[PDB]
Amino acid sequence: AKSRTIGIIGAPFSKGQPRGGVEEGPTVLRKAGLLEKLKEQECDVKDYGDLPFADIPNDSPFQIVKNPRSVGKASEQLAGKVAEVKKNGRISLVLGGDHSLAIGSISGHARVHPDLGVIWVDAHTDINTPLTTTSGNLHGQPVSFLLKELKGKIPDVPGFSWVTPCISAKDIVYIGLRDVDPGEHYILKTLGIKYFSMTEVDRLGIGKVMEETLSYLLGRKKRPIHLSFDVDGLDPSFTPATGTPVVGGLTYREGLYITEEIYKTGLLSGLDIMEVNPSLGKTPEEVTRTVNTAVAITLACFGLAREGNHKPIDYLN
Amino acid sequence: AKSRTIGIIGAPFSKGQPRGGVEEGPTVLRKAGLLEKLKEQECDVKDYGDLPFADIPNDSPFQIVKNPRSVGKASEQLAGKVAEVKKNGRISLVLGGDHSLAIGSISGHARVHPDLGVIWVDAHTDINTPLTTTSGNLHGQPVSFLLKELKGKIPDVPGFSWVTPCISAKDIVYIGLRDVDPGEHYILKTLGIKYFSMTEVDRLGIGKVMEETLSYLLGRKKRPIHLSFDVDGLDPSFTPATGTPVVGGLTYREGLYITEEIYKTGLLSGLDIMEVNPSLGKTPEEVTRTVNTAVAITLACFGLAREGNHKPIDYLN
Amino acid sequence: AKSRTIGIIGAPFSKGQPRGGVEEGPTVLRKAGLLEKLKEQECDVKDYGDLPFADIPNDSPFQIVKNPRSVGKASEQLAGKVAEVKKNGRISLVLGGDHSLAIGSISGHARVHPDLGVIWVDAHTDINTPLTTTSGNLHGQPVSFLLKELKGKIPDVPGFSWVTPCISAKDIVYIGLRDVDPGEHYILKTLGIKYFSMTEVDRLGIGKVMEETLSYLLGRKKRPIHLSFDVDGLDPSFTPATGTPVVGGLTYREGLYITEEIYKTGLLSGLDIMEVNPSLGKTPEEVTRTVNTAVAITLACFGLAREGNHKPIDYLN
Ligand SMILES: CC(C)[C@H](N)C(=O)N[C@H]1CN[C@H](C(=O)O)[C@@H]1CCC[B-](O)(O)O
Ligand SMILES: CC(C)[C@H](N)C(=O)N[C@H]1CN[C@H](C(=O)O)[C@@H]1CCC[B-](O)(O)O
Ligand SMILES: CC(C)[C@H](N)C(=O)N[C@H]1CN[C@H](C(=O)O)[C@@H]1CCC[B-](O)(O)O
Ligand SMILES: [Mn+2]
Ligand SMILES: [Mn+2]
Ligand SMILES: [Mn+2]
Ligand SMILES: [Mn+2]
Ligand SMILES: [Mn+2]
Ligand SMILES: [Mn+2]
Repeated sequence: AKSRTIGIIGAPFSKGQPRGGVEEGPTVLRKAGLLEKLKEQECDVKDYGDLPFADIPNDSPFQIVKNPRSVGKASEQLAGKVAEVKKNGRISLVLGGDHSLAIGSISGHARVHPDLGVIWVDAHTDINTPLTTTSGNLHGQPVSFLLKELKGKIPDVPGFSWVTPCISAKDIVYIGLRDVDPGEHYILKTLGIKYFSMTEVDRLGIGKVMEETLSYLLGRKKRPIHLSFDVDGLDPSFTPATGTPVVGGLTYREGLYITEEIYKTGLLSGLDIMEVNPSLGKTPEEVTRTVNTAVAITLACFGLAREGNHKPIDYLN
Repeated sequence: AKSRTIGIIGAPFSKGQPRGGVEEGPTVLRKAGLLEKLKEQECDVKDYGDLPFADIPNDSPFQIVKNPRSVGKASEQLAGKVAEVKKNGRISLVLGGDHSLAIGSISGHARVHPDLGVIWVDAHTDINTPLTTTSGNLHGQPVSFLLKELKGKIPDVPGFSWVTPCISAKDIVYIGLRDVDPGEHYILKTLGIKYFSMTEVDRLGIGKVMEETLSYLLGRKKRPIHLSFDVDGLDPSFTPATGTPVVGGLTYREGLYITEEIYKTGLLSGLDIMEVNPSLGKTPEEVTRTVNTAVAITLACFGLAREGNHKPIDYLN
Repeated sequence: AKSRTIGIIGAPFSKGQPRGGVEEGPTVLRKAGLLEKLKEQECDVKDYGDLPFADIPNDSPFQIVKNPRSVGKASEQLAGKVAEVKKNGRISLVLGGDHSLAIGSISGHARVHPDLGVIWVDAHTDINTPLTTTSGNLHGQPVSFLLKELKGKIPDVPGFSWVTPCISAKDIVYIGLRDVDPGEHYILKTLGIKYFSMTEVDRLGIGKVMEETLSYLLGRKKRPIHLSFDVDGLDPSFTPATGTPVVGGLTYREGLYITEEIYKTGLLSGLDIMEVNPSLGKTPEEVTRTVNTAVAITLACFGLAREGNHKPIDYLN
């Protein structure tokens, strides 16, 4: 089935943030047996390999923005590979890597499927501009590089001249927000972006959260879905090996319920598993708890259900 | 008082699964002060003691099925004992022991109350037939031998000639499911059994789940309730000392909610507190934590309310 | 803004309970920088200092009730200070210290706003009378002294002659109950007090709980809200450094949600952050976790939101 036809793309990229380790994410995600687990799940899996991200020397900053040419080049590379995978009729599966790679993942996917809607699972909005940022870390800026309404609010940053915003403020729903900067909050409310912060999840329950997300995005017509999943969207008790953890997050059950309901539409076309840093777990156990949760989240996207699954045969015969 | 009249049966049996220790379940639950705690709770308790399950040497496998004569005879003796407690006008309380004992518990309970309904709290369906099973472990097969619709699918297993299925597929509700075999999922779906996996609990909340379960079983007519509670039904962060643990389980509150709501019906008639294994704790605290959650679930079954309880006396005078 | 205009009162008092260390609650909340964090949240903050409690010699018990003159004078002192804060148009924020201080907190607030409505977030009802108590601890008795309907059921207790019951049994809503003494449960039933125990929280979800809480208190017209927050209302996984912890409490998320909802009304006029004991944490991290949780609870009451916040300026210019 098309909802089970996958194309793996590794992205060993870390320069979108200061913490070293997130680049090892795809290697650690593969050592868990991801291809194998999906193969047994009736999935047509193809490994497109790990992208060759060349070391760019003398990458001087753009104002407060760090490693611009490196982040722009990586996403540009990913945009071509994601675009190739989509023309091959496969669901793109990006294994990050920092959340800056989403500029490339969504842009590549939008070239083949421009009518796509985004579900951004994160504790963060990642909507800072090279002008609103306080840190200068580009992994907290990808949404601003992708929005059409934010054209002219983004300057000529070195390495991102290839960029052309491919989504409108209406084509994106946030889930799990609990750490939004003032600049980001001003962008969120003025653009009238649809979001479900932790407050909304507590009020409604993940069931109604999903009901409204899928209705708002897929109501009028059936359209491709791109799920960009920051592991920090879930509570640190489930994913501690991550760069920017925030308490009071989405539970393991909620994360599985989000990814189950998205499979159940059969409209998933793109997937991002981002911010898994194996060098940041306090114990080796906290590391495997993050990797196992990330694996479990991905499997649910492609059909693995808690009620169970079976093949189309008579088990009683 | 009918809902607070109890007959305790210790069922120290382990041969339905491969790990030693579960037979100590009746010991550790008693040492916790369960009996005394039930009497403090205005309960009329009788302890029928522990069943002696005389050694069955010469108990070779039936295909891949391990210890069939031992599992068969322990359930048969438990069936006689449960029926006896039921004649004496008491709610039967089986302290296990592995979940294969449920064949005895439900058969014995049904011998006296053939109109009973089953609420099965577990991560697993335990509905593999001796032919769909890959493990050969009988603790994952109790429901198959009890379901009337599966007659002609259960072969002639030594030790089980006494079994006559007593529950129709329409008379059972599963709660807590998250690890179901392909063969089991096919059975579940083809026979149209009412279930609420972890997906449904996430979707509706435990509030609607219990309202639906009690309306589903008692809507047509008020009948006796048999609750078979597997401790692995609750999350291993609450019940870690258990042989088959699965992450993303029922919370402490959710578990007390299910039992508090079953209590209020006033119709509880049979109770099974299965799979506590005090030798499967990684630390001594994990053991106490398991036994304590088990005892707290039990006390809610017989009247303990979180809002409080009071005697019909004037506390102000 | 009126809802971000605060009067800080420290109450370093522990004689309402037997466990030493709760008097250091004002010290640790201040050290965690609560006042500095409030001013960064656009709050008008005046510091009224930490109340000096004169050590009373020959404090003979009244029956089983320990230190009545000490508890009685400390509430008498706080009642004065709160009235003073209320008179100068500020929201009184009391940093405790044991929960007996709510006698003085609420009495003081009702002297200036006699139409106040009380939300009591706690694992306990604290409604024991000096005669229904078996512990003799006054931190488990403040609601009995404040309720009008119990006048005649409270005898002449030394240190409390200045007390005049100021609220009706219908002017209070409990959230989080799971540990209620029989006499307290009796009073709860006979006086028809509105409550959401953990049972109602599990049944309805914190959304419906907050809808019904504000609707019940504010339905007829806007009235001022007094929130009495005992850290033990939350689960000991989030607030361990406390005197009377109980399993199955409100989550970190549900706590934030209650407070975010109260702030949104713009009617918070009285607040008590109670029962933090920095000497009761097993590790130094248990102490910081409690304190950080208490800090976050106080921040939500004065505007801090999980969807984000911002100054009324243009961030894109
Ligand atoms: C908790 C604080 C100290 C921390 N700086 C933190 O989380 N902050 C977030 C929110 N805005 C920051 C930025 O713009 O640099 C951070 C972005 C995170 C990017 B993401 O892909 O991991 O979602
Ligand atoms: C997760 C996998 C590895 C594990 N073997 C596991 O839990 N599997 C379940 C599902 N079916 C298996 C069987 O037939 O043996 C197991 C039975 C569990 C029985 B019960 O009474 O404890 O519910
Ligand atoms: C769990 C049991 C053993 C324990 N004695 C416990 O918590 N019990 C509660 C209920 N009534 C007791 C009393 O009257 O002393 C306790 C009051 C707690 C006051 B509070 O401010 O912290 O809410
Ligand atoms: Mn992100
Ligand atoms: Mn994030
Ligand atoms: Mn079981
Ligand atoms: Mn089980
Ligand atoms: Mn309390
Ligand atoms: Mn209290």
